[PDB]
Amino acid sequence: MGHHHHHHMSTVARIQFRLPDGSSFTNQFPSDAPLEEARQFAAQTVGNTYGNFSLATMFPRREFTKEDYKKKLLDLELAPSASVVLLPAG
Repeated sequence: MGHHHHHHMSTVARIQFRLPDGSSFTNQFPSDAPLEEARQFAAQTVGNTYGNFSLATMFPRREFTKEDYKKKLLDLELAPSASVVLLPAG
C-alpha cells in the first residue's frame, strides 16, 4: 500500500466471539497463543448449548480447519482485531 512500519505497539491479537443471539463478546488472545482458546472459552461459558457450532472469520470467508485451532491466532492475521461467526447445530 505505502508503509514501512510494523510491530511496535504490542504483540497480541483481539477476537470477537459472536453468536445467533445477535451480540458478541471481545477477548484478548496473543499473536502466539492457541486459537482454540477462544473456542474452548466460549464453550466453557454455556457448557452445553450450541452443540456442534462452526467458527469462521468474516473476511475473506475461508472457514476454519483443525490446523487453524492448533496453531496461533495471529497466524491467520487476527491482530489487532478480528471477528468470528458461530454456526451452532440446534
